[PDB]
Amino acid sequence: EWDTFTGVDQLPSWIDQERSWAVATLKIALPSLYQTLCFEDAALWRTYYNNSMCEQEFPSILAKKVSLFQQILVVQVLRPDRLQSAMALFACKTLGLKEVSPLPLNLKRLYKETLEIEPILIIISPGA
Amino acid sequence: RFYFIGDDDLLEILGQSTNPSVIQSHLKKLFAGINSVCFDEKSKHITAMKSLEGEVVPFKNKVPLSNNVETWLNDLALEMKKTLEQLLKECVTTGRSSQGAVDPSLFPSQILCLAEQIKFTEDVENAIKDHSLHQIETQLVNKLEQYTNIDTSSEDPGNTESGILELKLKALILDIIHNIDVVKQLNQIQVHTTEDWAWKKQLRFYMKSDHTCCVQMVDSEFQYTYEYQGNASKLVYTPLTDKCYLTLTQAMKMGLGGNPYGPAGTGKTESVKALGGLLGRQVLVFNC
Amino acid sequence: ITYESPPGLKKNLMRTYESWTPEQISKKDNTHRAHALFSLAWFHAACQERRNYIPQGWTKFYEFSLSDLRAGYNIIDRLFDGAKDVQWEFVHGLLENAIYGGRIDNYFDLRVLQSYLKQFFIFPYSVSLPQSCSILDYRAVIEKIPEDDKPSFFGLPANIARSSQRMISSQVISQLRILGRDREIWSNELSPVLNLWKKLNQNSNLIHQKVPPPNDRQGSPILSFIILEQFNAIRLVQSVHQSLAALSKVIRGTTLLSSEVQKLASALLNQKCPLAWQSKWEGPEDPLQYLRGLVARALAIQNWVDKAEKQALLSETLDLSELFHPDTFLNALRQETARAVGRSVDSLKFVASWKGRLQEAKLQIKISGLLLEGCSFDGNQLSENQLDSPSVSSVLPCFMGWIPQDACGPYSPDECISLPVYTSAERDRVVTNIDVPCGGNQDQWIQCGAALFLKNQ
Amino acid sequence: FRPVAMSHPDNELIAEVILYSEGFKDAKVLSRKLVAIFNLSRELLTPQQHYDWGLRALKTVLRGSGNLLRQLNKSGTTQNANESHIVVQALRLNTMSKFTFTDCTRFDALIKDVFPGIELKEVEYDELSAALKQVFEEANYEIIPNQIKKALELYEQLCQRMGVVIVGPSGAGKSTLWRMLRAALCKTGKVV
Ligand SMILES: Nc1ncnc2c1ncn2[C@@H]1O[C@H](COP(=O)(O)OP(=O)(O)OP(=O)(O)O)[C@@H](O)[C@H]1O
Ligand SMILES: Nc1ncnc2c1ncn2[C@@H]1O[C@H](COP(=O)(O)OP(=O)(O)O)[C@@H](O)[C@H]1O
Ligand SMILES: [Mg+2]
Repeated sequence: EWDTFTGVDQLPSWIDQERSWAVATLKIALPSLYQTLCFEDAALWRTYYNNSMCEQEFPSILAKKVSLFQQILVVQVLRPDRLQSAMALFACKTLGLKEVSPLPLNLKRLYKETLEIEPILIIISPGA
Repeated sequence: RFYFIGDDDLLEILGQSTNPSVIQSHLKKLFAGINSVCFDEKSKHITAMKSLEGEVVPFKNKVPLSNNVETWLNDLALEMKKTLEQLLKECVTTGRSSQGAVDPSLFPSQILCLAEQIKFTEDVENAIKDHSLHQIETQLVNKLEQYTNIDTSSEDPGNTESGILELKLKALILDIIHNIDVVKQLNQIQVHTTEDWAWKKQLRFYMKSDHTCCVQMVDSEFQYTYEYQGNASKLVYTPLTDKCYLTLTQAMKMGLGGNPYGPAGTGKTESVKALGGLLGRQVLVFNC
Repeated sequence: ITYESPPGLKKNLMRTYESWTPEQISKKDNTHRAHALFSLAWFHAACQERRNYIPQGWTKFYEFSLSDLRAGYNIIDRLFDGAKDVQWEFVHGLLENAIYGGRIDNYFDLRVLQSYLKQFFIFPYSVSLPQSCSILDYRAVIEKIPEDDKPSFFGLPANIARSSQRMISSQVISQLRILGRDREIWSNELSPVLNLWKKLNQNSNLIHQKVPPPNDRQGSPILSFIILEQFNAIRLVQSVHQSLAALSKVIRGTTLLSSEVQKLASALLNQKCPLAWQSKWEGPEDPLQYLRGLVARALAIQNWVDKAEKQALLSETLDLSELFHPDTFLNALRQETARAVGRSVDSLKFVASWKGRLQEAKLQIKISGLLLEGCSFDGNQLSENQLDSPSVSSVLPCFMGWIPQDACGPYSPDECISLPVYTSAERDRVVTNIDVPCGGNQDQWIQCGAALFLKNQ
Repeated sequence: FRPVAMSHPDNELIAEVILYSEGFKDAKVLSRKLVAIFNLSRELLTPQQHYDWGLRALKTVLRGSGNLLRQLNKSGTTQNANESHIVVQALRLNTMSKFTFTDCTRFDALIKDVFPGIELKEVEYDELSAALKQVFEEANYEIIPNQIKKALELYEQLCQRMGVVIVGPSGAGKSTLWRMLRAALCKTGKVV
């Protein structure tokens, strides 16, 4: 799953060629989810293909047959305009973190933590 | 000042503490304004100073030469500053009278331009307080027409003997065109009062009660430090210089430097020297 | 410790308001004053967060400091604790002329800064629920701001996020792909370059094996332009053919190496273009797409000669994709109109239009094929983009000619906006600036950052 | 520090205020003419490596006009067409040096298009050219009019600005130029 995730068709008709080549990739690679998905629905996937904020509009009939990592496989093949929030909520569910962002960087907070055995290396960026 | 003289001339000036040929040969590289000096009838005092074209300004008191060299170079510095200070006061004192003090042989251009700008400033800040006063715009137009007409009285003779300083006129025309454009834009926007920022955007040359100048932009102010420049080429006031002057004066108000930049061949190097000219400092251009 | 900007909107506001101290904000005179401080905070946050989209919200990555923000706080201190009735004008006047415009070189980014400065002295109204001088309410409205950010808060269209998330997702996937893991010249890491060249030029041996005569100025100044164009094109094509024949013989043949062969090989292995090729003509950073564009223009200029030998270059519909230097072509039209009219060349103008043929101009040529982004073009009206708006929109054709000055232009002066006409998506160099009929409310069309590209490919 | 943008200066405002300051009266027309000449010549003529149209070339041509009007009032009288006739020579004292043959002809065709009938006037002086042909006669070279034109051109540039580049390929006569202008000037002029 992870290798075809990182990259290592006359049957669908309502999709673009750009997604159709990845459909062919998914079909040759993993035929199991291809069988479990039933891609010729055109009823629920028509609804999923049209929502905004489509990370949570999953068809709830299949909400117990598809894991969290396989939903992102669905997202990458269908619509790559969602992957950043998709990864974000995947990580937030698996780790329970309320945000993928960190806290800010108050040096008045990180004054009291340090100690004179080791020094403090402040990496800069342009404009810092 | 000796950090820019080499050793080779510095030990000359330390040794040759009375030789006039040494003084006229090496006092030029010390003070950039003075090109040469005169001497009195026994070579014991210095009484005047020159320029590149021969602009001559007398000193208000004689300068005693001696052996200890700093003990008359300090006298040169103080007496030059006091001479320009009293000469500015005398010029502005006659100029704020009703009659014109037009006598351009009697003053260097450094005091003419400054007196005209100070009197312009005080008159316009009377104006916008009182009335919109197109009379002052018409007065500036007629005054500029008068200067351009008198310019044809020296252009036809040209090269004469003991007559120069057509340049004092040409270094005055540009400031008058600047004042023309300022009053015309104040007319186009119809500013109400003085605290309106379209006036305090413009560069102001006030007078202090200690009779010395105080160049003041938006809130930052400086002081005129009486460096004698002599005749030099000034610049046309493009609106890019508005940007440059305001950034550098705010940066000096915050106690920082100033880094103008951009592509090659614009005017950033001479703009700094132009600001130093309009302010009264001395500028020591380097290379790194 | 990495010491950078916060990665989000309300993160940036939280960092800002943590960096403030409350005795600064809590003055006696309260209500109209701290709201301006919040406007400065939102303005600083907005101008920083535009930088995530390049070259859209800014053309370069301009360095904005916290010292700039503290200088602006010094300004608003000396204004409000200055006497009475602070003019909103000179706040943004001094602010553009000293602080934030002192980073800016291009003019259109100055225009964008002017628009934000004019706008923020009112908000996205539903997300903005401001309060009184109570400091922790200023803290709490930041949590009322949502987690995820929207370009509708900024002004960009919605296809921006589509292209951005496609590219950023491919970046992070390749970066996590990294964490998992002379013979190459004798191998085939560079064979598809030569393979694309052999597909471009296998039936155009005249188009890389003919010699035009070196020519001087003829009668009309549009003939000389196209002849020099032809000469430069054939020269660059044959130079490319030599530079590829050498690197072909050192691989699939029997010879040895020079240093310039190593330079070509190093640049093409890193898949950048060599400096010798960019000395002549600026192209795309893809060398493959570079060879594509070059051979396309090589076909084109011969067709341009064939239809311009007969002075029939006025009638036919032509396209500016095929000119290596199109502004020189347009200034050649300037000379022919200034010679045909009987007026000096300095006293003309350049206006194009869409609502019919030019009347007062001397010549009329049909230019189409332009591409537009940041909006959705229609005749007489610019319309805002949508969620499902495609990125590249084609355009209605145009009529271009040269008009004498102080004549009646086809469009009224206060209904149009000037748009740059760049060369490709990189937004590098400006050809001209055509006016497009807006019809009021121009500031939205500023903050979209509308552009116009001469072509692609 | 505190950075300042100084990217683009103006060209019409400076050129009109300078000419109005330097006694010339018709600045508001001719300044725009100068700036349009700069923009067109930079814009359509073939982009060689070594050309320039910066602020320095403009500041040169303005003093080149101020000097000619400084001569032609103390040495004579003033009238109409000479006042717009001067600026063509005061521009071609600089701009002629850079060009090739054909680009100089096309530049002349552009000068005809901005100024309709005020086309040409050549080098005023010849008594130095007699000494120059004398020194060529002395050192057993030949006498080519092109070398004469380039040497008189060099003397013009050396009077005009501070530094001169002499671009040329190998052996094609670019050092004999100053080498003979040395003696040809030194026979009358002071010390070289
Ligand atoms: N008037 C002339 N008639 C004939 N030959 C001449 C004349 N003037 C110069 N030459 C020849 O031209 C040759 C080269 O002269 P010159 O050194 O100026 O060329 P150059 O380009 O400066 O050389 P380099 O390439 O070393 O810089 C000399 O050998 C000289 O004999
Ligand atoms: N505002 C101006 N008015 C008149 N001349 C100017 C002005 N600005 C620049 N110049 C001229 O341009 C030339 C170059 O200016 P400089 O400051 O040296 O620019 P750079 O350092 O980029 O070469 C100078 O000779 C100067 O006289
Ligand atoms: Mg030589």
